[PDB]
Amino acid sequence: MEINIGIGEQDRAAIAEGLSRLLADTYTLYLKTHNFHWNVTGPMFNTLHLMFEGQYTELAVAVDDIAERIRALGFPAPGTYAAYARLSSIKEEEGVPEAEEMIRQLVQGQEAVVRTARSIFPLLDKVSDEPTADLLTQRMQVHEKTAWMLRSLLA
Amino acid sequence: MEINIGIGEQDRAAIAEGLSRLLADTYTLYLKTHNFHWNVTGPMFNTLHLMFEGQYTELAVAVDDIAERIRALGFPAPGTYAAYARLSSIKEEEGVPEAEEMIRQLVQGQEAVVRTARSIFPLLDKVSDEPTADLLTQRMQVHEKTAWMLRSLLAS
Amino acid sequence: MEINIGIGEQDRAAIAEGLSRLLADTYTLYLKTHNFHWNVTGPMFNTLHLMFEGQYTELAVAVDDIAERIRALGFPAPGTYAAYARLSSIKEEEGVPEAEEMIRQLVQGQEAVVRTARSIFPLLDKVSDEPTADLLTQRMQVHEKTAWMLRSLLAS
Amino acid sequence: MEINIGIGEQDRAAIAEGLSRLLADTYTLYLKTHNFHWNVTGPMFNTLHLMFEGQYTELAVAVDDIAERIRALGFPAPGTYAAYARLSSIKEEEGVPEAEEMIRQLVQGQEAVVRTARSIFPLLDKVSDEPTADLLTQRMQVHEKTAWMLRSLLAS
Amino acid sequence: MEINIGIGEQDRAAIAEGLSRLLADTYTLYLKTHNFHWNVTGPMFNTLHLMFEGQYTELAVAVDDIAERIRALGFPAPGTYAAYARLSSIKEEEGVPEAEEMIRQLVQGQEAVVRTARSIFPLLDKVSDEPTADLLTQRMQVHEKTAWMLRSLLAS
Amino acid sequence: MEINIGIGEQDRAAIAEGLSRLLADTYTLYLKTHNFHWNVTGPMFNTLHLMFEGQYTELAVAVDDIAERIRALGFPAPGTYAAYARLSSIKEEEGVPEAEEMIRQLVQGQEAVVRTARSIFPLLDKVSDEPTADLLTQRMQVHEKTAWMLRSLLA
Amino acid sequence: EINIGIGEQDRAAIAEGLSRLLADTYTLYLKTHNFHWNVTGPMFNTLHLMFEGQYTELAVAVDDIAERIRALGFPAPGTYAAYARLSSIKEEEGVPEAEEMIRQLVQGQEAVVRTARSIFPLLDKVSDEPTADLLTQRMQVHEKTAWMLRSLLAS
Amino acid sequence: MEINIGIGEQDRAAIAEGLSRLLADTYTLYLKTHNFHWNVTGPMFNTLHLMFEGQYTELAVAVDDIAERIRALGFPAPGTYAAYARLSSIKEEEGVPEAEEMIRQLVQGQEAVVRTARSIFPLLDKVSDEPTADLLTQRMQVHEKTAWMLRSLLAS
Amino acid sequence: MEINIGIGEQDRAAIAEGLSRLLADTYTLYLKTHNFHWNVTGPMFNTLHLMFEGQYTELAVAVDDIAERIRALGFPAPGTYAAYARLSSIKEEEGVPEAEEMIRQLVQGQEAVVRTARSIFPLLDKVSDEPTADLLTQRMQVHEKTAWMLRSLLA
Amino acid sequence: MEINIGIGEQDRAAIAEGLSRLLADTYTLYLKTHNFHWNVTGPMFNTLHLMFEGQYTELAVAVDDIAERIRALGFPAPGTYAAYARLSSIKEEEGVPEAEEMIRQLVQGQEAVVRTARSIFPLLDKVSDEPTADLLTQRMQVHEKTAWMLRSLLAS
Amino acid sequence: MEINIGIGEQDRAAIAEGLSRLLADTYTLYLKTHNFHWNVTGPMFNTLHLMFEGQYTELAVAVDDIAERIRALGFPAPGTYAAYARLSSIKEEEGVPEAEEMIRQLVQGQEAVVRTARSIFPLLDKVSDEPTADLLTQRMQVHEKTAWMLRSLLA
Amino acid sequence: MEINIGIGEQDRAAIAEGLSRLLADTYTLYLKTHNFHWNVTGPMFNTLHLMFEGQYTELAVAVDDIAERIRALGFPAPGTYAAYARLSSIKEEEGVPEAEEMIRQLVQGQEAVVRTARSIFPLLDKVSDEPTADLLTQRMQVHEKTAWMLRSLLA
Ligand SMILES: [Cl-]
Ligand SMILES: [Cl-]
Ligand SMILES: [Cl-]
Ligand SMILES: [Cl-]
Ligand SMILES: [Cl-]
Ligand SMILES: [Cl-]
Ligand SMILES: [Cl-]
Ligand SMILES: [Cl-]
Ligand SMILES: [Cl-]
Ligand SMILES: [Cl-]
Ligand SMILES: [Cl-]
Ligand SMILES: [Cl-]
Ligand SMILES: [Cl-]
Ligand SMILES: [Cl-]
Ligand SMILES: [Cl-]
Ligand SMILES: [Cl-]
Ligand SMILES: [Cl-]
Ligand SMILES: [Cl-]
Ligand SMILES: [Cl-]
Ligand SMILES: [Cl-]
Ligand SMILES: [Cl-]
Ligand SMILES: [Cl-]
Ligand SMILES: [Cl-]
Ligand SMILES: [Cl-]
Ligand code: NA
Ligand code: NA
Ligand code: NA
Ligand code: NA
Ligand code: NA
Ligand code: NA
Ligand code: NA
Ligand code: NA
Ligand code: NA
Ligand code: NA
Ligand code: NA
Ligand code: NA
Repeated sequence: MEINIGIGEQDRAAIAEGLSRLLADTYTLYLKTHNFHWNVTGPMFNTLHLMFEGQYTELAVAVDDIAERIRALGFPAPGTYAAYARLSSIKEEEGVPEAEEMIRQLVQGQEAVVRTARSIFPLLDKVSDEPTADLLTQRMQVHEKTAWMLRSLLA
Repeated sequence: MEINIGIGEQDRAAIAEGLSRLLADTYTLYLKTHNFHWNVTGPMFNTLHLMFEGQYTELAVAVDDIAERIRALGFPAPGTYAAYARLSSIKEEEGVPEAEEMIRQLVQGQEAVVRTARSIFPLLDKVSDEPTADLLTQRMQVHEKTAWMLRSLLAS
Repeated sequence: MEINIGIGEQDRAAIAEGLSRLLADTYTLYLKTHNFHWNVTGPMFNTLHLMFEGQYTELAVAVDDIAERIRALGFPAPGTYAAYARLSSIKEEEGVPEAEEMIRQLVQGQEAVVRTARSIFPLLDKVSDEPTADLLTQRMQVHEKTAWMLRSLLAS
Repeated sequence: MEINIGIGEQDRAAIAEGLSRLLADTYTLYLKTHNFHWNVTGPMFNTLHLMFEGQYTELAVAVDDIAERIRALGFPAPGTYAAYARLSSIKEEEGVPEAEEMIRQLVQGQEAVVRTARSIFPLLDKVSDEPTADLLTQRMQVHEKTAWMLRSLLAS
Repeated sequence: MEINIGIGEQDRAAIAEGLSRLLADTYTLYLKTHNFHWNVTGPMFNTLHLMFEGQYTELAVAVDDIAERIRALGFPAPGTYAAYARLSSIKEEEGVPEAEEMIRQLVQGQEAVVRTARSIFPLLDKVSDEPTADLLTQRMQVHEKTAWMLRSLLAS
Repeated sequence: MEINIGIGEQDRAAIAEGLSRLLADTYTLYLKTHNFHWNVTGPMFNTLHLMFEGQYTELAVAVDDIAERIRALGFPAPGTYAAYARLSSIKEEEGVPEAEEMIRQLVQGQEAVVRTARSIFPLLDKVSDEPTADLLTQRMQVHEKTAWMLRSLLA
Repeated sequence: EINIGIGEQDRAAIAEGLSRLLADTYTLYLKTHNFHWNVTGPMFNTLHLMFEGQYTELAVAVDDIAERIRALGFPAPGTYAAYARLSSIKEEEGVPEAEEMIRQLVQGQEAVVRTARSIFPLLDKVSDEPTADLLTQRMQVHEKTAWMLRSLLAS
Repeated sequence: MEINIGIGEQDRAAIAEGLSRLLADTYTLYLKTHNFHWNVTGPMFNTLHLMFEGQYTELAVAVDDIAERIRALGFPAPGTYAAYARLSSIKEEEGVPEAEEMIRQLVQGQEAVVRTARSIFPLLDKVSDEPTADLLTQRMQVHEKTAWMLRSLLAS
Repeated sequence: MEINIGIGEQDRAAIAEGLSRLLADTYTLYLKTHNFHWNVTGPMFNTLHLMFEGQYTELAVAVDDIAERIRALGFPAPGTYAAYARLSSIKEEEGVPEAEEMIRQLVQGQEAVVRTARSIFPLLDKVSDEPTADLLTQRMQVHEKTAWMLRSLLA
Repeated sequence: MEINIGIGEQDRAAIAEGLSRLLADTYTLYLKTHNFHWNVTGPMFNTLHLMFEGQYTELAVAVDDIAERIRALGFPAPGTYAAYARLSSIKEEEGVPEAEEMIRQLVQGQEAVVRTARSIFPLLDKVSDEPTADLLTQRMQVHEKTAWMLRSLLAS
Repeated sequence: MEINIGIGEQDRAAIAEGLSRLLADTYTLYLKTHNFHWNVTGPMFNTLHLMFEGQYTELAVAVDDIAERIRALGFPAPGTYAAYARLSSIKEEEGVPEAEEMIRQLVQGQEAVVRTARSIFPLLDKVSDEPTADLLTQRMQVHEKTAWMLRSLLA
Repeated sequence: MEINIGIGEQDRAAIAEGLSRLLADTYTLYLKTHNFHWNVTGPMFNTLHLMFEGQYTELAVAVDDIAERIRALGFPAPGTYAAYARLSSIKEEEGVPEAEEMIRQLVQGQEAVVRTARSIFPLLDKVSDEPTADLLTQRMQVHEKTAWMLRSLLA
């Protein structure tokens, strides 16, 4: 069936490509947060183990919300290691950092997702895509709140 | 008491007029979806009976949310067959279509509500009615998601 | 597939027609109650907004129970503005009455549905349809209880 | 202690005999539905696995309700394979039919329980056993609704 | 506001008189059960303290259902010691019986409520009061089930 | 088995007699509140129907708490119309008052239960029965709160 | 095709064993349900409740066993004729005294355990850890239930 | 650690200052509503005690949402009587007004918070802070809805 | 309608004045705890954010309980910034202390409320106001428990 | 930090010593009740297994409440077999008594805890420790209720 | 601190290596299942969208359970695209297959995880690591149940 | 009534003896963990007060499960201070250690329970007691996970 939602196909394609980067960054942050949840040690173990659990649980919902918007626009949602590695701007961490460096990297990760979200708003400038704008806004809100909670631990 | 929310009376009346159309389209889609929930048959009965139930349950809440926004603007919320027949832009189905045609009509219905919402946005941008703009945005999100799920069923 | 539930097709058709009137009245009362929920004002706002919400929430379940009995008898459940306007005996209200008149109209609405339910029992005279009789009975119970609560508000 | 509930002992015995047949048929349909839940295959697996689960869960409660009514009347509730094989009127399926034949058999099973309940009503009318009549009415309501949902799957 | 539910005033008064007897019986059995819950002793303490709690909790709801039906018919619901002592057919117990005698009295109490309910049906048939008949039927179901559970405790 | 809880039998009997009056008053107020819940009419119907429901639901628990304290002291809990009518100081209402008179009577009923509870403390002053004193105090707290809510409606 | 490391002949033999376990469990389920309805005497309330807990558990157990048969690629039996043929539970067509009901339910638990024990040799030279775990869980439940039941028969 | 969220420090500080105003107005409305909840009397006591409770419960959560956005921007959230008395535009009520005047003051309070929120959008437009704009919009929605419910109570 | 709860009007006014001070101290501590919840930083952020949330949630219930007792006694409950600043003995904190100083101040706050509660018991000496005494006792219990939890962090 | 709760250190130490005896008695009764829950047999198994579970579940909460009051007073809470064996006045039971003797011992245990609690009030007379007095009162209330339920099982 | 759980360090390292492969396969199947959930179309959309959601939700918990057993053994849990792509034996799908091919690939994926689990059991039997053996048993149970449900759709 | 669950009386007695040691160790760890929950202080108070609460709550359930398995085998479950002191291999702490020493003792306590469990498997293999072996395996899983979380705090 045709897709008749007030956005041309070329614009929908461009928006889906932007949201694909957002999905890749969100998913990459999801796994890094999960990773640090398992692997953190030291006197902050209990508090960070729990904090990182709350974060990755939220990000698992977020990846669905972003993927579903891509589908609503009429495009497949990427979902493989190869696709996400190509699309993601998150810095990979292959070892086990000290707890304070884990915190720092997760702050940087929140800010990287915000930066990707901000990069999509220009694609919406000439277009009427209020739902996508709202999704970007909700993601920025969560990541900016999470950045505050994380960087507070480093004070 | 006067209404002092940063939107003048003429503009609030115009927003209420638009939301009355959105309310009527949402209600018409609600009743059509409820109808199809009762009346669908064929091998997809269990999946569509359930899917249409989720949809009309969500739409019943949306009807309340739209009507309450009209009230917050200072105007009566329409709520009769006669009013909704005039205000709506969705054709009702008077018979019992095959399941695939029911699906197609509900795709078109989602898009008709999005189209009505789209007709109201320029007014909201002009007068800066941020809460109504957010309401319309949420409706567009829901309807565009539901259109994806429905049309997916028609793919080969 | 054949329907073999101890009621012949001609009787099932007649009972389904009667229940179609009950469905239309119940749905029309549902929307009127929803309408008054949004639109009531005055010192009784909070209590009537809440009371009417309880009522239309219940009526939304009731319309399913009625429509599903029609389907069990082997007939399509009506569900459009045109079909309900034709079948309904509820008096339409296109304006915004005072709170006390909203209450009076909803009492009349309860009693109108009861009258419609009572009108169906003769169709069951010569047939064995205990489930339909029970459905009518349950609706009469709910509407008679609601009528007491509503009219109590109009006493001194 | 004496049982003084307005029905004499011989009539209570007769009602308990009838309910024993209804219990056996309900239990036979319960086990058949549970069987088909485990064993159904094909593209309708997910939806029929779930649909049949809802049905056998409901029937498990019904068997308790029927057995407890026999106890209230002063008689033991039958509860063995031998008793249910004798008292039932539903043929069990010993193999694994295709999904559409499973559905067809469950339609016929609902109608079989209705037919057994129908066989008991003249006695209940004669001795005015209101609680048992209401129990049979609820069972007919459930089975007739379930028959609609099942046979709908066999339509085009 | 008038009551127009298909039953004339003198007939509604007659139904309310019957239900006032049923309410008084039910409330008196409620307090007796509550009393025995507090006061039972012996090796059956835990089981009877719990069983009686379940019963009086249910009866507290039932007294509401009965009182509300009286109100729906247009009459005040009795609710004093003097009114219930006058209307009730339950035997008063001013002491603390042995556990087995408490059980026996509670069996008789269930049957007293059933007997009152059974006396009301002919009037309901005459004037076609279907909701009240269903109320009576549901109470008979609960009380006849409870009588079975209670008297079972007295067997060998 | 003997009762050895630090209170002699004659004192326990006297305390149980006082609590029997409290139980009778509480139960009589319970039924009056239930009665007015069914029978109230007028423009306050919805609010008073609900308010009175909350009150009699609470009173149903209270009668259990009082009866169980009587049992813990080693005495039977009264539980019949004749016993409560004999013991109760609540004024009986055989008709259907107007809503404002229902409210007034329920205020008086709360205050009557408080008066009965207060009448028991002198007995405890001699004996040291801390759990009974606490029960009386809880009942006074509830009834004094409820009296405020009720009389506010009449302001 | 089914490639879970077992091979169809062993899957068939294990499924036959689990078919006996299913029949015994289902037959005990119905017998427990029967005794729940039909028990009388001073133990009525406690046995009515105890037997309800047991048959509620067994209703879940029959699903767990049937699903394992399906995972092994065989149909789950489910008729009176099939269960009469497969089951080793002693049938009871009357209404025993409460103490004899308890005794028969003890014997029923032990019969299910005996059937479960008979299946473990079918898992020699097979890698079927999930079936072994299922048998183990059923033995745990029935051995616990047997203790609770036989405790009622002690002096 | 640096804050790199696409908004420079000077603009974050200015937005946080605006949100500090909103927090103070929300908290002052919270305390006023809580106060009126305790102190309201008259025949509307039950309805207003409950309505004001729902409002202050909601506002207790709202102050968290606003305070947390201030923290996300990198600034401390004000939280003392001195700070809120200074920052707020809402005149507190030091006495116990009649119920109608409590309602009127709470309507005015909703509109004062809305006015404060509307005062912040100009800053956000120039700098692009979408999350803060969404927070403002959500608060405006709640307060405009609440203003409708409150002022409805004052109608004739 | 008159208030007849066994306490004369002059005594009720005196008790209500005492409770007004308790309300003001409890509310001031409520807002200080809420403040520190938002504003705390450092490695204890997660645990103190949560701990302070539990505390202010409890104090919000407590201010209702205290205010409602004032209303039950027949007097208006105070509820403005000016009324509470006038009545409160809590030391105000206009800045953002280090986490350890936040903890110390919250210990002091618990002890200040206890002090205010203790100051009211003499009024209840000549007068029998058992519900108010119980309310004071419950507040002291809660605040003394909270003080232990807080000061343990500084050990 | 200093402890400034209006009780001097020497008095807090004496109160903590009394509460340590209460904690030891409560914990010893907790384990004895848990023991009897596992080990009871006979026709009362189901009712006593359950009753003792309710009791030990409550006692597990109480040991926390008592221990936390010791900590609030500024002293360590004892928590070892040696510490409790030294402090406890409960009679130890190393075997498996008959069910009636288990009940009797648990009655004696409730009364022993009450005796210990009562022994502490003299300390609180000279001092002002209202929270500790309330804790003692709540424990006495629970143990006196439980003693009634237990000894009722031993009545004729 | 020493790890003294009855398994020597070299053996724990070898078990962790095997569990790292199992984690990688489970995570790859998790993402593939999540992918197919978003991207499936055709008349089976509703049923497969829901079924695949149930599966990936379960796998998300399983990933946690496997990773935390690795931690309990004293080794870091791998958690990056590069690590999983190196360790995983699952075939990734970079396109959008038809619904029946998605089902077939998910059947293969269940059987692939079972193969990996089966390859680890000999080490666990040699070492007597009973908790890890139970974990692998539960994974085999779930994947074998899931394989039945999936392949039933293709009959 | 006889016990016929496929294990002879002397072998059941031997299993019950092993489980009696396991029960005693689990109960001793339960009380030590409960003690440390009450008594821990210092900057880790919030995280350890909570962590130790979760642990003792879980252990309270574990003692029931172990005790009930002894009963299912036909033997009394030990349940006194004297029995547990005799049977237990955990040394109790009579004082109030620093938080880090509390953590270390609780790690050693987890490993002590595991050590007792491991000693019992040869008997269970010999007589084929599968339910007891699963119980031991579940306890080892919990204790090995808990040891990891505890010792991580010391890194
Ligand atoms: Cl995101
Ligand atoms: Cl990054
Ligand atoms: Cl919409
Ligand atoms: Cl359309
Ligand atoms: Cl009408
Ligand atoms: Cl209706
Ligand atoms: Cl049936
Ligand atoms: Cl059939
Ligand atoms: Cl009744
Ligand atoms: Cl009687
Ligand atoms: Cl009271
Ligand atoms: Cl009075
Ligand atoms: Cl089994
Ligand atoms: Cl057997
Ligand atoms: Cl204002
Ligand atoms: Cl706000
Ligand atoms: Cl306080
Ligand atoms: Cl301070
Ligand atoms: Cl205690
Ligand atoms: Cl003792
Ligand atoms: Cl896995
Ligand atoms: Cl694969
Ligand atoms: Cl353990
Ligand atoms: Cl150790
Ligand atoms: Na999804
Ligand atoms: Na609404
Ligand atoms: Na429906
Ligand atoms: Na039952
Ligand atoms: Na009621
Ligand atoms: Na009770
Ligand atoms: Na199943
Ligand atoms: Na917060
Ligand atoms: Na309040
Ligand atoms: Na604790
Ligand atoms: Na985890
Ligand atoms: Na237990």
